[PDB]
Amino acid sequence: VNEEERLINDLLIVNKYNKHVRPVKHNNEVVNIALSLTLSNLISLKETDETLTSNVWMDHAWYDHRLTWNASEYSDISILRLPPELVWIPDIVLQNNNDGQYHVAYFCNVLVRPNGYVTWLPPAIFRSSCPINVLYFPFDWQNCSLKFTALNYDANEITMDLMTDTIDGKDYPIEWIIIDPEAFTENGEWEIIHKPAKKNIYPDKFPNGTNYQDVTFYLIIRRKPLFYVINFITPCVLISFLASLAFYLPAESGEKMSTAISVLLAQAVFLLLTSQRLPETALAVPLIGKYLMFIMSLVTGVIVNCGIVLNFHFRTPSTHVLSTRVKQIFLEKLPRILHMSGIDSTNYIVKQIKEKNAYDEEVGNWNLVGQTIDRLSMFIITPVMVLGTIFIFVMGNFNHPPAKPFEGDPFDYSSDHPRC
Amino acid sequence: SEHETRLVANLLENYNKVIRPVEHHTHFVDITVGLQLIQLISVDEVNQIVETNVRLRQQWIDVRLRWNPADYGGIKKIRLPSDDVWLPDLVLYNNADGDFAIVHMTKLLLDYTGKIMWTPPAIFKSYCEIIVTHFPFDQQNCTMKLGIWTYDGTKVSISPESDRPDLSTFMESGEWVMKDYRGWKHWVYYTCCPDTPYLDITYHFIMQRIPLYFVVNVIIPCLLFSFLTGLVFYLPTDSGEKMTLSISVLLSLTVFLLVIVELIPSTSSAVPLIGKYMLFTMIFVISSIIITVVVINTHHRSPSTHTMPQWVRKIFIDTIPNVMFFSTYIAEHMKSDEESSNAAEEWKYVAMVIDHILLCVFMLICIIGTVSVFAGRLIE
Amino acid sequence: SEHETRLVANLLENYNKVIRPVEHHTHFVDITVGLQLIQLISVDEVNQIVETNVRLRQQWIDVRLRWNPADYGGIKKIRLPSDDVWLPDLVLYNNADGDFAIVHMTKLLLDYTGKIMWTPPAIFKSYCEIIVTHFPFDQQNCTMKLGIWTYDGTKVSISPESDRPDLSTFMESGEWVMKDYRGWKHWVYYTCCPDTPYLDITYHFIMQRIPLYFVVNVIIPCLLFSFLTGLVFYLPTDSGEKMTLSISVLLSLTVFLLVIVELIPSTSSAVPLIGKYMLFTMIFVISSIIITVVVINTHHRSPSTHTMPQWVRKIFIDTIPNVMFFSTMKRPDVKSAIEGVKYIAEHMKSDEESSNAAEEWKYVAMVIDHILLCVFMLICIIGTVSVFAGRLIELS
Amino acid sequence: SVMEDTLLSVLFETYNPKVRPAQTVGDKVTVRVGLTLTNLLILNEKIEEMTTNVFLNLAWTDYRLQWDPAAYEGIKDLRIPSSDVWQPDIVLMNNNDGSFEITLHVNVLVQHTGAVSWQPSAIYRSSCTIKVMYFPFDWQNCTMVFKSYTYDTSEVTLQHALDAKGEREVKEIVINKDAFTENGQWSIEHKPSRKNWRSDDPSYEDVTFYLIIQRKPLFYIVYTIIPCILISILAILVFYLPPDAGEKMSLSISALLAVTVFLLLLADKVPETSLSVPIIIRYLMFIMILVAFSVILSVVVLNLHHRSPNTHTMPNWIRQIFIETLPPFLWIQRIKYIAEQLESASEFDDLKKDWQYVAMVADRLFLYVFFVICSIGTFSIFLDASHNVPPDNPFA
Amino acid sequence: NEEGRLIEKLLGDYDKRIIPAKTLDHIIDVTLKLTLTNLISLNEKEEALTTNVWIEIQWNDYRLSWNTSEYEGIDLVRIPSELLWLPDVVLENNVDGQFEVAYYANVLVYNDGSMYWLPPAIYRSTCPIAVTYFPFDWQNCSLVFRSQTYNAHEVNLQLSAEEGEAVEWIHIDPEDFTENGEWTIRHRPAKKNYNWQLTKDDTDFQEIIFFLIIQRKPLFYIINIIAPCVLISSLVVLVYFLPAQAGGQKCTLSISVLLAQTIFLFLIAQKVPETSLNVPLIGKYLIFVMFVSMLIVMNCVIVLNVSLRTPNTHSLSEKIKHLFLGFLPKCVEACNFIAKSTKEQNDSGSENENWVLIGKVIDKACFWIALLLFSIGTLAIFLTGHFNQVPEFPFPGDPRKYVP
Repeated sequence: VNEEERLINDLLIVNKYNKHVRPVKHNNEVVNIALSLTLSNLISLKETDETLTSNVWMDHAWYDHRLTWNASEYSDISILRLPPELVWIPDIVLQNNNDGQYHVAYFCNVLVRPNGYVTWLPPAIFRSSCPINVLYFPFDWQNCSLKFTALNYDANEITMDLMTDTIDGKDYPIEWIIIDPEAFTENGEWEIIHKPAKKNIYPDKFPNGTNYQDVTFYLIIRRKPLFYVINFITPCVLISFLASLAFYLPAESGEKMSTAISVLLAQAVFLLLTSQRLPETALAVPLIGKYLMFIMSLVTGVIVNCGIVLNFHFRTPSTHVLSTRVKQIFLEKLPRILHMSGIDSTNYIVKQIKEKNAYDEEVGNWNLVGQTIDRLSMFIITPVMVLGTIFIFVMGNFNHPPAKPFEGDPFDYSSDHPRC
Repeated sequence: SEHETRLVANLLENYNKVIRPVEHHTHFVDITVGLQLIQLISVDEVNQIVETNVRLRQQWIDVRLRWNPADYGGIKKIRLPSDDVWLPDLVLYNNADGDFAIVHMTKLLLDYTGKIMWTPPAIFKSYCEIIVTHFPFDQQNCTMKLGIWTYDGTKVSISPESDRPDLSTFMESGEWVMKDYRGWKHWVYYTCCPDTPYLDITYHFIMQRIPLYFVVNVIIPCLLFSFLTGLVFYLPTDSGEKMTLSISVLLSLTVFLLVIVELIPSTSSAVPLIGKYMLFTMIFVISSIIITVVVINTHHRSPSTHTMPQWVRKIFIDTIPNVMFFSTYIAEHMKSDEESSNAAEEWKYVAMVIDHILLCVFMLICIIGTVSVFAGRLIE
Repeated sequence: SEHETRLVANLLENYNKVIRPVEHHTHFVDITVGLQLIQLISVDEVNQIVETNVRLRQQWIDVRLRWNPADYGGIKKIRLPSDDVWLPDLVLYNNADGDFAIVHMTKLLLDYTGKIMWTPPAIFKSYCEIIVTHFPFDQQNCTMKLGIWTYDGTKVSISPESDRPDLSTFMESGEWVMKDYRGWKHWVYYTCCPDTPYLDITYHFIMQRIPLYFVVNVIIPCLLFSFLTGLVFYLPTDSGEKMTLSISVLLSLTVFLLVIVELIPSTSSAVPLIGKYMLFTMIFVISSIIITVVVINTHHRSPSTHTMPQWVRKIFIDTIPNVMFFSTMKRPDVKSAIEGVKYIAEHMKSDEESSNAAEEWKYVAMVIDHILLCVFMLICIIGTVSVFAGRLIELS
Repeated sequence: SVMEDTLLSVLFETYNPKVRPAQTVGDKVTVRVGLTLTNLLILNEKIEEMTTNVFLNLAWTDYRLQWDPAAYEGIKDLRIPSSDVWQPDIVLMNNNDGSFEITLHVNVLVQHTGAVSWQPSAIYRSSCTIKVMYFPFDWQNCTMVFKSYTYDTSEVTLQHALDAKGEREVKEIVINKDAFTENGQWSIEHKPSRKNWRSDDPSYEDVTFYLIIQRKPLFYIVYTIIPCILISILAILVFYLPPDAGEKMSLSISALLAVTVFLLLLADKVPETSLSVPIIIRYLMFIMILVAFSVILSVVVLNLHHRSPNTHTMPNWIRQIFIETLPPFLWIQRIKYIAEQLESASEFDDLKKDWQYVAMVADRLFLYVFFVICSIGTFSIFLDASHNVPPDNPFA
Repeated sequence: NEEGRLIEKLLGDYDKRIIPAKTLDHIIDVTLKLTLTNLISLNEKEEALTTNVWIEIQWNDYRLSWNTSEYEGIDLVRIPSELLWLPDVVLENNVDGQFEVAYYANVLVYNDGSMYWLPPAIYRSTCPIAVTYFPFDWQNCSLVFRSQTYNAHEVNLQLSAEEGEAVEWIHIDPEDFTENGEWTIRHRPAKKNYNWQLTKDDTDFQEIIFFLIIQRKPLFYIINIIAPCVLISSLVVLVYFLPAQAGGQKCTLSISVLLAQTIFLFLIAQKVPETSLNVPLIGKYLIFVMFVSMLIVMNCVIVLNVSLRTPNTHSLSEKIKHLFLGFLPKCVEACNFIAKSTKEQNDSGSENENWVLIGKVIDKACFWIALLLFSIGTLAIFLTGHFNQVPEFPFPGDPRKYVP
């Protein structure tokens, strides 16, 4: 018959294998668990909930001296398969997760070698909580970490470790989220860059506690802003540049205010669009948000200036008098500095004609004042708008994650170059 | 039945569901895996997750579950709970937000020769890439990859039931069309262990999107806006409604951009075709408004300050109308007014001529842009 | 406690949780059922589901669990997991999207006389009719129908612990106020079995919605739009901003219609009061636009091509203007040179008379504008009062 | 055979985790309960609940879990699965969700003295009564009430958890310096704890952890306060435009449309509670009323500008006030019958310009009045929002 | 309590994994009877139907029977369903992975062995939406119950019979049933169905289908979208009475009505099914009114261009003027130059008056055409929906009514 049943009965039943007892000869010693993470695919990073949903295969390995046998004795059985419900497993738990999952999703069989070496690769869907650095949205990169801990045993009983591959000759620790180049599908609007892994110890706490050791797998994910550049960015900057042209419209055609105010309405619509796409954090205003505020205040200033120009255009001698200094400075400096381009009835009618002509000439002077202040405001505002938007978006575009995943560590965690 | 009660008592008396159902550990248990797609629940292009209602079909042989039918009153087949026997660890390698393996644990049929046939239902949220380039006239090739998680070749063998997944009971999706569906089996070897093949089966479906919804909800209003933005040029500049018309078309297009961002998938892998067309419409409206501002400023040119260039007068007033077919103290003060009015009228005539030229060119460019963006993929 | 371990082991030695806890099969177990409401989780008017957080209180007597306290060191009460003893299968008869029975299965107190006192928590998503007619000034009567599912009278008798549900520890809803809460016990007989009473207990609450949120968030902007609607008639037609004002207040009303659709529940059982008012405002604005188009058309009515009717003159020149006391209404070449001046004089006279007829049309347009402004303000006030006085008077 | 297996076999030969440890009948088990907040996930004000990642810190003494470590290989402590030992079900009573128990069920730690220590992890969704009066410039006072769901004060005694040094007693939510995620939106101010029994029911000992979280309003500022300020600036500017231009309505009513758009933006964030109006909503309504009054006064100014002698006669009182009183205080201070017709037209135009000057004076007066009103209202609202600071005393 | 020893005797040798069959080739009948309690919601966005149903399943397990004379007259015993064999009747056409019932109530074993299981359940069944008349539509979707494990050679699904006739409906209680408030049940038939392409050895050969013909109450849509949208779109015909005087704001009104229609397009797209087999009736009306609004805007542009022509810009030929004026029955030298200028400006004004008249005639004719087109289109589109009603028979070919 099958020898596996006899081997299982010998290992688990005859030998009184206690599932709840740590697999160690003496209570004083420690059990080393080497674990690794394999990112099957990055499902999503919902910034409105600050939730990173990912699918990861978690690889644990340890030594259970009770699960050992003489291979030659039991018909040369090399590998053995056992459900987790029958053997001791280390409950490595994702401590930081907004959803209360805390565990792998499958609990697949463990593989046991005759020398006691046990490996286990359960898959899991993890919804971890990582804060969103929204400073340079949408040209931003996020730093989301998965923190695994051993909350059932303290560091004096089990010590979590990074798995160490055996490269030609020596063994090198695996300090990265191993990702299959062939069977990995790149996520939309997110690309992984550094993906380091590190085991951390906190000396301020004591070994006889569950807070002493952690294993953290970090993900530095850069957002692809193509969707935002196509939909939110380009139309908004185009509408802004359109508002910048309200000065070129003559005051005679009564749409000077209408275009600017309708551009303001369009920017309000864009503000409504962009509000629904970010978390309500207050670390800093997002790049899109602060650019939107800048351009909205600039459009409001353009509206105020257009109102002032219109007020100056309809000044009349019956209501206002142009002072000598005002018309002097305007009509002398600004066009040059801006390179602009019976018989009693007859007597009465001629007098009225002359008075109307003088009134018309003063109205024309007011119109010229309006035109020249309009051109001055255009030359002051349009360069400001263009330079401001270019500076904002260039500063956003130049935002890249640092070449090294950690601050002072020069190692540049990567599967290409292992250490030790 | 008493016979079936006795039979089931005898079968599972010394049965160990942990042990693989093979007489010798060197041999492998051969499992035939088939899939039937009951319904395609949904496709999520943002997360690239396809939710499908499927039913697996595992057929294998357990030599420990063999009995003589004549010894139990002619019993040929019985139904056992799945948890009471050994089960293969089929796992959807493309899983995303869904259950990796079979979770419902439906009962299974058991012949008197050990031939177990198990047909459990499942909901697969497979993670297949979405090539959103010809959206909504796109075709998604989407796969689901099954295989044994813990065991491998020479321990368990996975073979397809047929070259094609079963689509007999497939409820029509209404939003996608199954162009072609196949299933392949792959052996993969590793240099670390070159005599232990790893077996898997990938079932792939070609889904052609029905574009009527996205057409009627996105493209048609975009067509209306792109047709109307080129219509402001037939409007005379004397009416003060030219800029109001242009900017109101712009505002309507902005609100419809809100609509499309509500509708279309928010993905950054590539620019969707309707996204490209919407950007084209935005550029068209912006250019139309800028040109309208230029035309209005030309119309309101004061001859007292501006002397019309000789080349402008010559080229426009001479060439262009000949190519068209439907367009043409008190005394001294009055003469000056008449001369200024005549020069301003010449300015207005130039504005009208350039307005008609721009109307014609913008109608032509609207036709070309509408044709160019869509006709590339519409040729099928 | 070793005494308590011995007692628990002794009680559950021969105990079948399947079997009803009665001395003889003919008798019935009399569970006294009380319900205490901790908070009102939500009220969804679209699906007509009221989600409440409640705690049940079942008291019954299990004669199989009686023991002598003096025989176990004086133990008077113990705590046992509910999964170890028989429990009555109380089910919410009007459940919707929620659990039909208790699923938490907390521990239960047990006296030495066999009195089980079980107080498990629950979230009840009761299905009760939502009468959305006076929304947001509505009063919803909502019930929860607990019943013993498999058993019946003379087998399992349910009884109400108190005349009213316990609301002592009730948390204030912040959106509803419990006007009156009661619980009734119904016997139902079916003609097939005339001596087999079926028992149930229905707890009903009368909840009065607090309208401050909906009033401020919806009705006030509707009031503003309705008020600004009539204002278009005080704007003179000489300005070209009449139609822009009317259509722009219409656009603002449309955006606020988006807001209203977002806020108020979407249901088709009846037209809510707030929906009636929104439709009234929409029709008011539409009629204002129609009327202002009419007045614009009669403002620009050409004098030459439209002879002034006599009846409109008599009505809108002296009769109506004198009525409005509050307003400010008014109530070779040598001979050619001389001929040319006569020609321009005749031209001026003709233009002056044409302008006089035009301003007659303007005056008629302004008179009807004032009349329509007054009638529009009055109709706005009376419409608001009529739509919102049906309940406010009743709620007094 | 590791002696830990033998120790476990000895401890649980007759151990029953269904009875509380009372060495003598009538003895109360003292349980110390504390909290360790690892991450304050969210405070959803739409449903008025808070989701927090916590570590409950329980410590009691089970006299049955005692052994001599010298009799074994110096096994001072042991790790037992939680389900194999007795445990007081210290649950969160004020949970908005239906879940009472913990989520993780980590192993319990047992010393040879019997001091069982348990640190399970949980994702708790506790109901928090949102004081929505100053939203978003508000400080919320959320609470988490932990107690044994079944054991009353005559069976268990609740205490505060001791520190790492056993000398002192911790009266606060222990926040781990590392492995703690600071919430972006909320800031902790006080995190005390108190055992708060109620007088009416003697057996209601329970431990309550308070969180005084102050909101950082930067998001709501940048998305609603500044746009409303710009709209207010536009509404004030409306009265600087000349009536002849013809864009007073095109500006004011479009500002109203923008206010409606901002209201639509805010419709999805403000809490759905009708106890009071959020200060942000009050500011939005104040701006909307101001824009409506700007529209009304611009309509009045336009009507005054187009008034004509052949349509209106200037009254004595207006001609007095708006000519001889306000301008001082507002810094304005201004061939045969052809001649006869020109003179008559000149007089008519003079009176028309008098009407226009009255309109201009009224426009300037309204400009100043609305500037003052808007500035005062905005300053008062912002002052009230700023003065809302959580008290230094937590009232623990 | 005699129920104690009765239960102990019944379940002493009871195996819940064995289908009860007195002998080989014994098909046990399983009679079903649905009872709708609350039609929760038809979600057209995901084409799901959430319902609450009490499903009565009656069968006959011969193992659980007793001689009632031996015991003290007990003949009806309640046993938890977790301890007994069940027919495993599940809802096959569920959107989510929920097949079994939601409560697992006790079963009422009788003296003869009959069983009367009555589980309440909450089902999200699939419901393909016919969007061709939305929102004036009626949906015809069903609940399909079948044995998940046993086939037609082991069990026999069939509709129950109360008083000698089969109950072929859903049996909605007349008194204790509140209407869904958006949907009204018009027909509720039930029938046993075969596939006829599967052999009766397969479990899917037989099924029991309960249909639910429901009609949506369009009151919410009519009162919040359709009526406001119709009122807004009715304003495009006023544009023909506004003057073409450069201040009448014709194109402003037309284009702003178009903007409002775009806002309503957002509103409808927020709550319209995404099936894409047909375009909804409300979507057809929206497309129609936006196309007629585009035509109105084009017409306004043409009228403004025709009525604002000058002799220097556009020459007025005799043919056009004749057509549009026939088919509408529906110091001495200083003064001389002054007179000449006055005459020439008067002539220019008189010439522009002709173009103004042409614009007026076009305005009136196009007003009549546009009003006719808009009224006919609106009436037809919103009358087709009104006349789309549930067929008077649950099944077209069957003369039966399927009503108790």
